[PDB]
Amino acid sequence: TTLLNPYFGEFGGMYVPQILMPALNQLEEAFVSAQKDPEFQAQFADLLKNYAGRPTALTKCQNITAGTRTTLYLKREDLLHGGAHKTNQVLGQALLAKRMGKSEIIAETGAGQHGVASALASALLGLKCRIYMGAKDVERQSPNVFRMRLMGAEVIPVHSGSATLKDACNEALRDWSGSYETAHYMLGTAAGPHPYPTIVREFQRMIGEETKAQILDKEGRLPDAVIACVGGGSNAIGMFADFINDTSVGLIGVEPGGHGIETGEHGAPLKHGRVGIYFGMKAPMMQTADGQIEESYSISAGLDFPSVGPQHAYLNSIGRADYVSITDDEALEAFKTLCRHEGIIPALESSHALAHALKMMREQPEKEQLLVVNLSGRGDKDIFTVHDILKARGE
Amino acid sequence: MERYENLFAQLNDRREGAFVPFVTLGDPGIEQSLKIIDTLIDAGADALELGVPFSDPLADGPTIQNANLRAFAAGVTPAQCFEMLALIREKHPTIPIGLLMYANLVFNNGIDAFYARCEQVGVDSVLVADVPVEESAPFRQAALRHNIAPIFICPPNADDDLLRQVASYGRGYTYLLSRSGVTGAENRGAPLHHLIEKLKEYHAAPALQGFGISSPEQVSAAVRAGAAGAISGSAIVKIIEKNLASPKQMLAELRSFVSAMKAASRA
Ligand SMILES: O=P(O)(O)OCCNS(=O)(=O)c1ccc(OC(F)(F)F)cc1
Ligand SMILES: *Cc1c(COP(=O)(O)O)cnc(C)c1O
Ligand SMILES: [Cl-]
Ligand SMILES: [Cl-]
Ligand SMILES: [Cl-]
Ligand SMILES: [Cl-]
Ligand SMILES: [Cl-]
Ligand SMILES: [Cl-]
Ligand SMILES: [Cl-]
Ligand SMILES: [Cl-]
Ligand SMILES: [Cs+]
Ligand SMILES: [Cs+]
Ligand SMILES: [Cs+]
Ligand SMILES: [Cs+]
Ligand SMILES: [Cs+]
Ligand SMILES: [Cs+]
Repeated sequence: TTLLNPYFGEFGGMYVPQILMPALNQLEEAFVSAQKDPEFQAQFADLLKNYAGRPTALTKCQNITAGTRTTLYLKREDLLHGGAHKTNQVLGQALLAKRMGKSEIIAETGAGQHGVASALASALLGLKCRIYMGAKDVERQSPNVFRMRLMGAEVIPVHSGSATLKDACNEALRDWSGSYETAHYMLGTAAGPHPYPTIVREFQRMIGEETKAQILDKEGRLPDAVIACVGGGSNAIGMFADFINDTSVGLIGVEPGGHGIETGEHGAPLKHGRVGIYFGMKAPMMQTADGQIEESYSISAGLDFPSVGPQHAYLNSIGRADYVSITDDEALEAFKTLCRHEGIIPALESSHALAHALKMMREQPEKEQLLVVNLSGRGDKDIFTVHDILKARGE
Repeated sequence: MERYENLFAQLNDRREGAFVPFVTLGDPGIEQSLKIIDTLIDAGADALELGVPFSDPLADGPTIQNANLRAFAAGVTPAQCFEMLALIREKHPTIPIGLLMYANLVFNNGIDAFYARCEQVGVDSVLVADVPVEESAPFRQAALRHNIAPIFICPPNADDDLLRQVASYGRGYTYLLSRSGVTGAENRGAPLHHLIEKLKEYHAAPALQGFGISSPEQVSAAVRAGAAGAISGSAIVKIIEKNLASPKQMLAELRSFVSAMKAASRA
């Protein structure tokens, strides 16, 4: 029995060991209560405004679109405290943990942004934070690991399975399966067992709500389409949510195409994977023919969650949202383009969304279109990656 | 078939508990795993719980995480596991064989087809570790269509509604969890006689206590509390891990251990 529907069509559910069901029911009840609680909402809004810096800018990018009939705005989640949209929902979940009387936080991280976001929220709000991270990710994300430690978090390498994000996801759930009475599991995307896909959407939906108000103010209408990259789905669902009922507004999710869909080295489960059951949910995922979970490949480490949130799979199934892919090379060009023509260094994750918008413009340059790209983060973290690619290809 | 029903009736006639080891199929390779399993049986195992190697065993502690990894290192696939299971059943006609699965391996090629393959090879039960009662319907329905017992987990904190659900839905045995957390011999768990009594009142499948069982005294205690028997996994797998370099010594130590554990179950 649950208060809310755990499914989006056929997708979603609560595929956890029986021992964890009371933790999910507790979290759901606490969420439902918090959403009706004006004091909770006020506290959340206060942190978002005065600590994280909301509302974020909506920037019109004129240089990039000059000579076409595309008008392109970027929603500047890159300007949020921490440098990515992840900060919004970790503040909300930290408040839910406190509402439930918990003083400890568990989190998984891959590339490290969720770990950092969890560590910062936990530092601010007096929670003891422990973060699981695949050992291969630990080795390759020394900056983010150091940030987490500076913020007082315990970072625990995970050596099991593939020693990457999915293995950290497992380890977090193993811990919670014994510690849920005192610890909250601060899941990092709009995926996993109910109620997480719902909670994360609701704690990211200010992106789309702001975008809608900002576009109406500047343009006097709704956008033709809003475009967002899709790793696990949090930034995209946060942009999309407030527009779902605006049937004229296109919702475009961009999965990583890696070296190319046809190579198999990609991270695009929604369009090119197979539905399975893993990480507490029924959803498209990257898996072998016999059902072992595989890795999502992208130049962008932040787009390596090997599945996708169930609400995206549902919105695709009914044709409300459309999902596309962008390759490493396309993302890299978009990254370079934004730096050179707008003076904004985008995260390589976000660069996938921008690349698709640039394609929409370039393919049909005399099509009138008002587009918003969710610029989910800044790309300072990516400059070494990009430097290394440009040098290796001899640019 | 009725392999668990027959086993528990026979054990009852002897005022005897069941001892049930867990191992990972194909750990540390197919041939040695087959010999391990024959040893467990010869040494006194009443039933088996057998794991299919899975990439993401999120209810398992490090001991069994490592067992899965060793089987993967040996190239073990679900298909090869089903080959193993057919051969185990062809050697041993009455011993109940239960699988420990994760949901993706069951759903992968279709839930019905998975349980049909279990029936074909002579498996008696399936426990899907990441499927709670709330999600169980297609799994338990397919199990029963194929004469497979769906095994439900009873947490040590189960309320009356859950006990009634597990009692009604389950067959074969009811898995009585010792404690919260994940598999492992390090953490000893369960104070379960209250649940045991309620499950009996609700005509549940007989209870087997599992998680943290690593010593004879715990087997004795489980039966004394009214359970039909006990499951031990990590303690068995630790003997495999410790003795990888000497397959002969591995089998000798497995035999000794299982003999002692089974002795604890006797009246
Ligand atoms: O002796 P231990 O502590 O290793 O326990 C061994 C148990 N092996 S098993 O196949 O029964 C088993 C039973 C249930 C499990 O998870 C679940 F409860 F969530 F379903 C996992 C393994
Ligand atoms: C984490 C991250 C993503 C991908 O995660 P989603 O849950 O899909 O949003 C995208 N962009 C940035 C900058 C990120 O930090
Ligand atoms: Cl509901
Ligand atoms: Cl459903
Ligand atoms: Cl105006
Ligand atoms: Cl449109
Ligand atoms: Cl540099
Ligand atoms: Cl049976
Ligand atoms: Cl037999
Ligand atoms: Cl199969
Ligand atoms: Cs601002
Ligand atoms: Cs323009
Ligand atoms: Cs994805
Ligand atoms: Cs399927
Ligand atoms: Cs029953
Ligand atoms: Cs005894």
